Amino acid sequence: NSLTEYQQLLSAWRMFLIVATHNADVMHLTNPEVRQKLFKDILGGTQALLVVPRVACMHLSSMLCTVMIILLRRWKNDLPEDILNSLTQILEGVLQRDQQLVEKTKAQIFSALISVLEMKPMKASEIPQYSQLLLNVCETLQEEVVSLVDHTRHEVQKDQRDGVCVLGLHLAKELCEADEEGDQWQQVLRKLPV
Amino acid sequence: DIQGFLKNEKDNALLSAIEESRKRTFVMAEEYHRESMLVEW
Amino acid sequence: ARVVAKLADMHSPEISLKQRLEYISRAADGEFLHEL
Amino acid sequence: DPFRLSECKLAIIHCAGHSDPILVQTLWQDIIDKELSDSMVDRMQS
Repeated sequence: NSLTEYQQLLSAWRMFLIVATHNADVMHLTNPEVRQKLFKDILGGTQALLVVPRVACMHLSSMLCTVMIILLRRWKNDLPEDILNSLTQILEGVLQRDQQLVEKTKAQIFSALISVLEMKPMKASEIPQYSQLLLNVCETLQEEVVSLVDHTRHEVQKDQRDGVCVLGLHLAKELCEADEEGDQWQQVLRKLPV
Repeated sequence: DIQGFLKNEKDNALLSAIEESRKRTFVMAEEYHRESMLVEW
Repeated sequence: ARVVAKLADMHSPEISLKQRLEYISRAADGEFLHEL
Repeated sequence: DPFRLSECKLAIIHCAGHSDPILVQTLWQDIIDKELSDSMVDRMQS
């Protein structure tokens, strides 16, 4: 019953932090400690909100996602394992979701994970559930790719499908670049006629 | 929509990173082949 | 293909599971394949 | 569920893409114990 109130207040905190990061000096938003606190809090908030199985949580997490994306882009130089595990569980929930509403969330979580890996070059051994991570990446890639295939074939919404496609492509490219031996990649390609 | 800006930025960042790594590998291939040609030559 | 798919799909005591599977084997396209 | 077909529920949730860790634990454990029952060495073989 307090829904609309918390929603508007979150819109307020959002717009506030946005106008802040755009002019951090005027806001005195130079503190990288505060920058990291904000980033982590907004991330975890998107997480907990996107964890509830049973429409409001969707829109809320989507706003939080747009925010976290712009924020990470601006504060990258101020911006990991626990973040990896968290974005993993988050993408997991985003997978157990109905597709027609989870697309933007998948794209966001993907760019987030990409930033998490680009933040520090890591080998597959330091990536928790790296097997499961690549597994899910492959599942999503397969599904969305077949989808975009059918969509392009029926064309005998143009740019977004290709955008997500190229996105997952570069994602898997980096994931494989993390696995030089391909043994896990081998088990994967053996499991999937990608 | 700062979000879309952020995302396109990260995507183009990945694309440039890969293109640069690719060109670097290609130059490494060319130069290594060159030293090889020099030795066998 | 559509017809045999419909027969496979018809809820009826006469179309047993085996004939359902056979009618399936005898059965915008990509989503149709994923559905099947 | 009513006939407690643990293997069947495992296959079903697999087709549903639902992930529940402890539930999966229970499904595998139920398969193991129920089989060990249905052949009352023969138990471990079941």
